[PDB]
Amino acid sequence: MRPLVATVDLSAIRHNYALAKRCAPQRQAFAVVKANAYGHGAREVVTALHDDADGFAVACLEEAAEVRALHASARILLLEGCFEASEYALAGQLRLDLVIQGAEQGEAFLAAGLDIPLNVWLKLDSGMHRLGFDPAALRAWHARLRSHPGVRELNLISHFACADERNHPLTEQQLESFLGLLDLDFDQRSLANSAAVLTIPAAHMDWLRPGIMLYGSTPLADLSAAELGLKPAMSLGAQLISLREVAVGESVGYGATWIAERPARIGTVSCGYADGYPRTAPAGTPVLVGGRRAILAGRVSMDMLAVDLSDLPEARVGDPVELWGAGLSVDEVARACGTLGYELLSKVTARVPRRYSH
Amino acid sequence: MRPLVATVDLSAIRHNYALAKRCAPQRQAFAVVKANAYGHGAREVVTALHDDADGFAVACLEEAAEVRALHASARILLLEGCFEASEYALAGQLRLDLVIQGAEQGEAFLAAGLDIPLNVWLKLDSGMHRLGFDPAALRAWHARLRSHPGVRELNLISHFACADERNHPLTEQQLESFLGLLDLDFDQRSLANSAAVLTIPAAHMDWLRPGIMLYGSTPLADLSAAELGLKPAMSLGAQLISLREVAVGESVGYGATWIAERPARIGTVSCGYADGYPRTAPAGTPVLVGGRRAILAGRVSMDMLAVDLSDLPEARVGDPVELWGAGLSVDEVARACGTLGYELLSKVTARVPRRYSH
Ligand SMILES: NCCCC[C@@H](N)C(=O)O
Ligand SMILES: NCCCC[C@@H](N)C(=O)O
Repeated sequence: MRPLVATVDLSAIRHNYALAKRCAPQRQAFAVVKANAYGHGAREVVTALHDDADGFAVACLEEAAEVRALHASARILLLEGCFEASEYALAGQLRLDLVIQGAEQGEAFLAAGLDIPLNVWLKLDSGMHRLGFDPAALRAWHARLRSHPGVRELNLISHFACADERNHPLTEQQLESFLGLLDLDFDQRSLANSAAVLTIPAAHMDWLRPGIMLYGSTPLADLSAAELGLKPAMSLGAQLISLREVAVGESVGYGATWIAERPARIGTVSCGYADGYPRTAPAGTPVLVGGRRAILAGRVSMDMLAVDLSDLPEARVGDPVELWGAGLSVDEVARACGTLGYELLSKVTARVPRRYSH
Repeated sequence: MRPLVATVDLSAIRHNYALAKRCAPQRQAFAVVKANAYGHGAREVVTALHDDADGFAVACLEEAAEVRALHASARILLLEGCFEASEYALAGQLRLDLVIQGAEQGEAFLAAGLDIPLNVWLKLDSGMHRLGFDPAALRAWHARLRSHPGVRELNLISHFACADERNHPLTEQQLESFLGLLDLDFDQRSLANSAAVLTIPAAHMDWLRPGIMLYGSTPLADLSAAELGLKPAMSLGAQLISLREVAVGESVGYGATWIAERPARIGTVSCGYADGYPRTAPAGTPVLVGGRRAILAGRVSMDMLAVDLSDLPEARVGDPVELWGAGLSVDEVARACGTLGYELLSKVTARVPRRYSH
């Protein structure tokens, strides 16, 4: 088989979830498992956290349906709520926690006429300015929904825009904006993402919403996952499929963007952008070969990648290549590529086989 | 359901394939369908090109097995050959065309001792400098393999590094390298990718290898798919799921990257980087709202994207959003994102449903 495997350490995820829990020991935490549990496998992640998780949060009904099929009783939150009229009936049947974040969505809920009472989370836009109500509108919808027969729990949710930064003004502003609604009778309040879980105890409220940290990728711009005690879940391992000698002045890969200055050893790796790796990953991007540090040379192809092995003379065809995992953080690779671990993990494509360990 | 669908026009692929064949009508053409037919769905693309295609080219044995399952007799080329010794027996069962690029791989084929002779394509490294033999080694391997009992067809293959550019020096070097071997007895010669199929008739040889052009994305740096008469295969459509008023000095999305300079109208779209969209898509990346041109505002998140709707007063929640397709070229969007159509197309993730048009 093509030597490229994503290994998922499930005990790391449980460890990381327990760690998030320890940040607010008397409180509750959603396991955010949207986008196929951030590329790790929603079915397997929900199974590993079946008893551990206070609840689950997802991006859509398709994902919610998948979680419910696996956990018959657990709390499942639709982070974006329902997208259309026909979803409400199914949401009722699967006993989902709903989000109302706009007027259209709120009017759709009212028009649905569901018999079964559900928990409804009203979304405050506290500065992100994408989804959510402004305070006046949320107050209006709190009034219309508090004593509604189909509402079991009326709750409050909002999201930080810059919680990853150690001291961005908007963070404190959002927190104070969230507290501007302390007067309204809410059954639950939720504010904290991974970054907030770890660094803003005042925002913990009732339900934490850790996503990225569960997978051993840092939510913070200034602290690494290793510094935070998070264990990496995904190991994307490949192999050296080719070794070449490249003479001075000769180029490597598309566009002839990499030119040898000295007699060079160039290794080809069984990983490309069709696997999820960034196409535009620059020269100098780290990679591990036989557990040793090396760097990218030349453009990343659809199915192949190239590395400079001029300083690794013992490296041979067949040697294991770690793109990211326990030895090289997905965050380090991501940053060198001008992006975040979020993206690298999310986009590991279907063609990449998944293994699961403990 | 979540309002995000990748609509694939299969008859556009048939059209683009016939256009590739018309570049060299007396010659044959491989339909390059690797990486799930560049995200378009290998099963459906191969079915559409079941009789049209002279043969198929893929990146690995797994992909080849899928193709053989659908077409019992078609020529299937493994572009990178077999990755390990144990693959050869299966490659033999599936009656695949093999590639030999390196000494290790060549030795593995020799050692395999297969039951049936197979077509063998020897790969010349003509300047790409990742895969393939130097001219001397290829001549040596030709001498070994020309009357070897396990070889049915002995062929020559190489691949351009800069055929996307108008007249790059390396393109001539690569062509001269290839031609310098044509004193040797070869059954088939293959050199031309999409770029070369359209612009380098001297590279046409016996078998063309069009990939990207099949899907209506330009392979060339300075001509567009429309100018080349290529019909776009994939249409990625979403919807406005939210619409907001944003005051001057207020920010949008993570990191507060986008700050409103006039009273702004801002819409949220049901597409994000976990769907395959580039996370780092900058401000000014084009989008269509109700068929009308508009630009991105704020960081792309995992499941959501934001657009500036200030100059489209009639835009409403529920309106269709074209991320790319027949209205807006995947090539234009990719150029704005500092990458190519290849990446955007082939990274559309499993959770984006594919619909096929008729
Ligand atoms: N980037 C262009 C797509 C073709 C890349 C080709 N060298 C491969 O990895 O299969
Ligand atoms: N980039 C962080 C991912 C979370 C973003 C969240 N707003 C969403 O799109 O669901």
